[PDB]
Amino acid sequence: DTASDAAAAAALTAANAKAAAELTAANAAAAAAATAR
Repeated sequence: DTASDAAAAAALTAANAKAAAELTAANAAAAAAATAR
């Protein structure tokens, strides 16, 4: 169904975009911290 699939696509886009920012920031912080030792 078009409206259902457009809503599912919007939720997947939002979830993956948000997760990409969160893991990018967490990974950069953890890697910089580990490297500093």
